[PDB]
Amino acid sequence: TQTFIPGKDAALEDSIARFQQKLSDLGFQIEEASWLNPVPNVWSVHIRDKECALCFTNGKGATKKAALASALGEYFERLSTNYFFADFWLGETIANGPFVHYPNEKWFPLTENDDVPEGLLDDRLRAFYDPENELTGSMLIDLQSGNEDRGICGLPFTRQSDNQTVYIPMNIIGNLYVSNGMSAGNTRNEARVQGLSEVFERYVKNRIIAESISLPEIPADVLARYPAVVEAIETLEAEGFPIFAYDGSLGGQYPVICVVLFNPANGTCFASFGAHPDFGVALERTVTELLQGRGLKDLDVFTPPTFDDEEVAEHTNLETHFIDSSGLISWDLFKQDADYPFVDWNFSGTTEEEFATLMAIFNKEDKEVYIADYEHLGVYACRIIVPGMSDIYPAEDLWLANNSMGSHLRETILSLPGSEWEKEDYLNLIEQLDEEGFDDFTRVRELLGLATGSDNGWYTLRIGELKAMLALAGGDLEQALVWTEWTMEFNSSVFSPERANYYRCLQTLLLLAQEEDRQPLQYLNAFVRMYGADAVEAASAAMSGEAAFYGLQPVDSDLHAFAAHQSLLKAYEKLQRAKAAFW
Amino acid sequence: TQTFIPGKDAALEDSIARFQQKLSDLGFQIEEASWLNPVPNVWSVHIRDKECALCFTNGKGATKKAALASALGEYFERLSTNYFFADFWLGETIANGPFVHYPNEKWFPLTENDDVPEGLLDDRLRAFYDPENELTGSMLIDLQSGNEDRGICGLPFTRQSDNQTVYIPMNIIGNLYVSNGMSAGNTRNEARVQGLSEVFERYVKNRIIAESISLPEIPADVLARYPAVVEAIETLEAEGFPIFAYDGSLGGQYPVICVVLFNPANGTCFASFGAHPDFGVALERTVTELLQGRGLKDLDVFTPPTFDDEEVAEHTNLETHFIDSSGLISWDLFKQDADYPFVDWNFSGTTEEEFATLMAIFNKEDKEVYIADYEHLGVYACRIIVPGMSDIYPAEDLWLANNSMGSHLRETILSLPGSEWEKEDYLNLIEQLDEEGFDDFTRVRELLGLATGSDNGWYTLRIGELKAMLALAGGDLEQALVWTEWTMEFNSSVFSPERANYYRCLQTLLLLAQEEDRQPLQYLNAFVRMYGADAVEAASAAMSGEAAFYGLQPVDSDLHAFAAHQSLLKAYEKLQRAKAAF
Ligand SMILES: Nc1ncnc2c1ncn2[C@@H]1O[C@H](COP(=O)(O)O)[C@@H](O)[C@H]1O
Ligand SMILES: Nc1ncnc2c1ncn2[C@@H]1O[C@H](COP(=O)(O)O)[C@@H](O)[C@H]1O
Ligand SMILES: [Mg+2]
Ligand SMILES: [Mg+2]
Ligand SMILES: [Mg+2]
Ligand SMILES: [Mg+2]
Ligand SMILES: [Mg+2]
Ligand SMILES: [Mg+2]
Repeated sequence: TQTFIPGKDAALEDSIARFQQKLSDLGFQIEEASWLNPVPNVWSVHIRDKECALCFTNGKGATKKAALASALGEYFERLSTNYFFADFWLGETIANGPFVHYPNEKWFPLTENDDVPEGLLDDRLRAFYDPENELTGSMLIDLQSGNEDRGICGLPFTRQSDNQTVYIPMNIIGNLYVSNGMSAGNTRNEARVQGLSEVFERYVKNRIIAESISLPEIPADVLARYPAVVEAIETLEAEGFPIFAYDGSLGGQYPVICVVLFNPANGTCFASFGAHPDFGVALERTVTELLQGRGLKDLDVFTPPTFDDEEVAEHTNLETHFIDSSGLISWDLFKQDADYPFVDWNFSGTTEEEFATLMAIFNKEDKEVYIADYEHLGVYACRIIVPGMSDIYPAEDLWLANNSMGSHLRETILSLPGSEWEKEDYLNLIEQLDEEGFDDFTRVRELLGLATGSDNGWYTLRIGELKAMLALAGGDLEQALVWTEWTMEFNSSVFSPERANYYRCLQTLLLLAQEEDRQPLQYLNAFVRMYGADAVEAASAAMSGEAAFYGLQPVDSDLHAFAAHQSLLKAYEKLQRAKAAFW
Repeated sequence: TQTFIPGKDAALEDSIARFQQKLSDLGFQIEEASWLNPVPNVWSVHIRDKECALCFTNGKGATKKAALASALGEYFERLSTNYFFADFWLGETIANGPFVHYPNEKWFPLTENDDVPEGLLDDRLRAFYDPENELTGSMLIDLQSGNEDRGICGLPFTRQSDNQTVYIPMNIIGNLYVSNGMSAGNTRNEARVQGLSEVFERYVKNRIIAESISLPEIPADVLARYPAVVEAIETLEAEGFPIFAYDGSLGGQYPVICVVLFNPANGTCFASFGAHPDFGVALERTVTELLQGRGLKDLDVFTPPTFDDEEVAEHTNLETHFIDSSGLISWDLFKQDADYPFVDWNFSGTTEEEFATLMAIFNKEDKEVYIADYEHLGVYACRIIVPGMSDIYPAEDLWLANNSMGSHLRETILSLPGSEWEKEDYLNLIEQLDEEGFDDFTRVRELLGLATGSDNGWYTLRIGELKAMLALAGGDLEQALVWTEWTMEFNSSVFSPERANYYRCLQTLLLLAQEEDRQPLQYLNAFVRMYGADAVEAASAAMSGEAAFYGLQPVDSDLHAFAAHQSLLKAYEKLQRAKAAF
């Protein structure tokens, strides 16, 4: 059986078999973990690496096959772009090895005035990321390596207008574009059309949301051309979820559809977006995205619409929409009168024509397009950057919210368990954290790029809690109390029972230490009965300054102490081998 | 079969059969709803009136029979004292009828200077409740009648020192003593001993908690005398709950035990208290109270101990402990060194001797004891007041937290649905509520004494929400918005889905009304698809001022609009008949 769906350059069954066989060849054991089919003609599936819990993707589509091909395609997309590893430091060995990201990557050493080395970027890119000329080189060290001595790692992208290779720092790519504009496919142009369409989806989505645009409805006689989608919608409506199907082309300019679901049970809406040169493919994607990974009982996590236009335009609201679509939407979307008339648009053709048709729209926007091609995993994948259209985070984040900002503290923080510094050093580090302006809520593991696993204290450790630990090690019991209370107020819910119990104990002991007229020995039996001897022992050891870093095991520079991180590195090595062999 | 337990003047099976037969004779159909036996020698049971959801009690004891006799006894205690009705207005007919509470009640009309009429209370009681002489008569109108014209309803109690009848206003009783010191029993003295012991329990409990007293442990060789209790405690400890068994006699003065449970899973404690002249009976009650209505998975609702002395002593903390025992306990309770030595105390004997022994302790405290006797339901019951010992709430509450404080607004508020006042009258009522200083969080149904039932908007209506409704009826859409947001912030969780939906709709419309550059008709179709046509219609009708009191049905003066309240009155009429006949 061979099923050819609109817009794909191969049959579903062929894609599936091919992708499955290649994953296996590369040494990946991928399992399908759960399947959903919540309404007619809407499927989703979750797939994951049996040997690495951090690596998974999700599929979506109008049939079970289409969803599986989608999951597997996304798997190749994320593998090819190293995206599963993007939020992690990959250790000292990988950092100093032949190549960190790709064999054709280029390292640009830091300059003495700490300017951005000349061979990176190009003029338009410099003007777009750094209109102030305030970028330094040392801010652009990639999270994965953390290797300041080796310098700024740049990845090669082909500038489409003149076919020139341009090196864009991993740091800029990782922070500003994340997973937007990546793609994999049966062919080069199928993949590229999907990636370019994704750029349109998110860019136009952001305009629609941020500008509180009222969109025009897709007339019923147009929807009737796509009965599989009409069935899905009718079912949703029968199940108590009103659906609004909108043309998001903004007057026929962009190949974008918007579909909005209401949940009357809680007064909320959920706006989904999709793009493709073919109107029906775009419409379908939008609906299948809506329900991805959601049954009809999982539609309860969204937000009511609002009249507050400023809050809807806030870039953080657009970021939230990217992360989980639970951002704010203006009531103006659902106005009777649309700000653009409906257009029954069509940009469809062969995958070759579609690529040229979409590039013509970027050319007309006067927006340069940069494409990196990847074929080292035996499937075509790409990553497309369009500065000023495909960005997910604003360029100011390179200064304000850079994911490699805490690299320079990694070695120090990982050395704390078993450290034997002078008290003042521990207290000084508290001040350094404050002066460097880290949010107390930041997860240390995210700040340092650690796949800690779930069964130790690093998993849940936030800056605030670290400050508690440093206060204890440093002998400042008043600061210890402040940050121990903070810790419990904002984390007790996610601690294991053992760790929560330790913290109740420790807090009780710290409160007692502030009771000048009370004798600790009078309470000891009661403390032992409430908290257990072990916790009373550990907590007292923390208060003496002897073992303040409770539940934090020592961590080496290749993260051997974290089984989860080891599983991540083993997954990476599979990719490293593939890269070495392809280049 | 006949089972006699320590301290009771009749066999469990005799009490059970007797109490069951009498309830049936009086017209009450009582069912046993749920039974628990969470550890050995600890039982509890919940019983309720099949025809009135608001009437139920709970039993506890060391055996199933003992727990059933306890439930039924408590049933007679609460029926005899009218306590099931204590938080409700009983309507116009009852208010104006031959008698509201008892045939031997006395009504004292209000005076011209609004002093407290002379025949009420006695000199000591006046000095205790009103040391500054600031009590007025009009503040002592009983919640049940609300009948200011008829005056202050006083109930007769017998002062024990000289056997004189003294009339204590229902209002003072209801606000300050609640259910503390009531009792029923197989005999007059068995009941009275239980009631006096309860006064000791709660008075000593409050001292122990409020003063952060470290109590002494009951030595193991004493506990061994009561193996049924020891088995219960060992089981609890094996199940992961450390138990502290303390002597709470404060140096042998009072017949009180304290038992504390720790829940290490939570870091919390739960202190229980119990009293009786027999040390073993007191100990057992304390443990059986601990687990009443709780399985081993229901020990998760308590609070950690604290070092904050002031917060523990706060009277609101002691009130909380009375209401659900979830108040704060000082860590000092669990200190190694006790503030009193253990005393292996014993005040036991016959119920007659026990009554005299306990009265001797009150005589020594120089605390007068007042006792009302009730036998109109065919079972002896009593209610005992010991001013300065049995009080649950402080006398200042007669001024600051009086449960009849909102009676004068009842007629007005109940008339609001379907009312057709001028806008300004609605807004004026908002100001009146503010100026009278009612908390926005107060439930209107509690303020007015309404058994609303759970299926209408009166059930969940708080002052803040009433202000939203008045703002709408009065045409003030800015105030309407403020209080509509307050309403959802603090009540949406307990609204029915239909009511919550109505409030999301209304709030959306009130926000839209503040948007000067937006046209409402542009959003209508979206509003109908989100909220339904009915809610859009009801919310707009509220915003026009035409039907602002959404989900509040009109209420007549006999509360016919509330089925639940009708079921309450029918239960009360069964008691009225019994009273008249006795
Ligand atoms: N039938 C297919 N054959 C090959 N690749 C696919 C197919 N469907 C989706 N993909 C790729 O899988 C990823 C996720 O697909 P989607 O879930 O449709 O956004 C993207 O890289 C797609 O371009
Ligand atoms: N056999 C009995 N057992 C327990 N309580 C009884 C009995 N006969 C009457 N009572 C009364 O039952 C009510 C509640 O009992 P308790 O649950 O022990 O506090 C109190 O008013 C007791 O005085
Ligand atoms: Mg996807
Ligand atoms: Mg994608
Ligand atoms: Mg519209
Ligand atoms: Mg009870
Ligand atoms: Mg009682
Ligand atoms: Mg003690």
